[PDB]
Amino acid sequence: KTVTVRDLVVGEGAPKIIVSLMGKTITDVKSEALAYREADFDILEWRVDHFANVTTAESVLEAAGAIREIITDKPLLFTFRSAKEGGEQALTTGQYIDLNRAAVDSGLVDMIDLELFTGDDEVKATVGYAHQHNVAVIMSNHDFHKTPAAEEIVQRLRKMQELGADIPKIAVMPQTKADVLTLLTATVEMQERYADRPIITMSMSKTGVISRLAGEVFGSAATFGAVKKASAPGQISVADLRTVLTILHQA
Amino acid sequence: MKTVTVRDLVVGEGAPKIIVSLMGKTITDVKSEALAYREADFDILEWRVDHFANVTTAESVLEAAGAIREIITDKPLLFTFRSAKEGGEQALTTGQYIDLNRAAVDSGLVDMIDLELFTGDDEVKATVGYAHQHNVAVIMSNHDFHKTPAAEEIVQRLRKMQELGADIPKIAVMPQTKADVLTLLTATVEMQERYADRPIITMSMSKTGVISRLAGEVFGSAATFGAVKAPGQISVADLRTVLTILHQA
Ligand code: NI
Ligand code: NI
Ligand code: NI
Ligand code: NI
Ligand code: NI
Ligand code: NI
Repeated sequence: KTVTVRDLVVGEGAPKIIVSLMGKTITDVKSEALAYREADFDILEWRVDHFANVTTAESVLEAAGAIREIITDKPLLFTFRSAKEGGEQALTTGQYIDLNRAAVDSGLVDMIDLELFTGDDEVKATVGYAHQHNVAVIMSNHDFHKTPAAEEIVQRLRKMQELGADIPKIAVMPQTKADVLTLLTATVEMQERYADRPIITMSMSKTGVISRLAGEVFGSAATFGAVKKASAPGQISVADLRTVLTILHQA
Repeated sequence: MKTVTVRDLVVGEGAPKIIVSLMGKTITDVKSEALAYREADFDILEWRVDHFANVTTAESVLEAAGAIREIITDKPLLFTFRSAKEGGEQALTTGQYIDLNRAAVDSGLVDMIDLELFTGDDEVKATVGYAHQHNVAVIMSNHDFHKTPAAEEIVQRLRKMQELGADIPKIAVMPQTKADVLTLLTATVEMQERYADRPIITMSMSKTGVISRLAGEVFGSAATFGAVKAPGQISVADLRTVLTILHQA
């Protein structure tokens, strides 16, 4: 099974490239979007935790609108990354869900990211609200200190599917080289045992960069590129990423 | 830990090095291929002597070596007779194999010879000694074209290659599952972490195994293989491009 957002088909062919916009102010968001317009990527993620007036609903709504007017032909992924999971700032559970609910309502986003450990009830209800409006859900988990056991990585991805994720997503930190292989093993076992939709997996940092290139073989449907600055350690430039993915796709 | 220098090429340092394989049945074929490989971006030229027609006729093999040398003057040359049992075109007795390799050593035209791990300990060890006496380096190899042994066994083979005096142990295996590719990488990592005191080269074959040709800098493989122009085999140019991207990440 594949996932179609805007006109992009996730789940077939080469891995798709996601890039993240980080803007403090609306002026920053518009300027970064103008700089991104021509870059070669497939999905634009707006990292809303980097945005100053996240707690002000009209500011957020305006920002999304400015992005949508500059980048008109790419699916837009709305993502508030909690400090819990390596983000720039914390919000109460209630604020977090309401922010995502407001993003769904806006009619300006194609996807929203929901963290798996947010809470089962809330996540289930927010998934429901998103689908109610044809908004897809990337469900996510990040472990910035370590790489859990392969089996644990697999059960979290399986749990995302049960919660109704259109695309499960997991990012883990390697402490050793073997940790990178653990992440790839888990991706393969997930694909073999439970996957019925695209999934996205990655090992972070310089040591896991290989994981950001082999998804076509091991099973990850997308990968994060950098336009100038990485949104998580290990991202390489968008141009180099497309070059490598194409080469491997045709290998 | 050691690096291994062949001419001006330092193996075991920085980005993995690129090896290309030249195949020719006659001296005319050899010259044609050498000419075509001349301006391509690779590091070590491996001559698959097993493709050459009458290997028991020493002078012909030697005249072909000379030709490759005259056309490709800067790159290190690796002399490789890949035996029948490991994917090679033709049979030689152990004695013939050893004599061939010593002739290549004696010629002064080659920088390195390939000796198979499974050739026979006594024979291999003396020939390793003979190559070294002549400043010729040794890549000790095992190629399994149909399956991927268990990690413990891949590691055991690599350890033995070191025990036998290889300058550079080399193993190449065929995955039947994606897991097998990860097994080869796991073996590479355990060998680096725990027993390796010299450069090692490892590779999983086919399209599924491609990561293994790209990730040598992170996981521990000192060199990789590409085409001047086969599933999972990429061009020298594309391979240099990706290795550079990974190295500068
Ligand atoms: Ni295609
Ligand atoms: Ni509505
Ligand atoms: Ni360098
Ligand atoms: Ni002598
Ligand atoms: Ni066999
Ligand atoms: Ni080989």
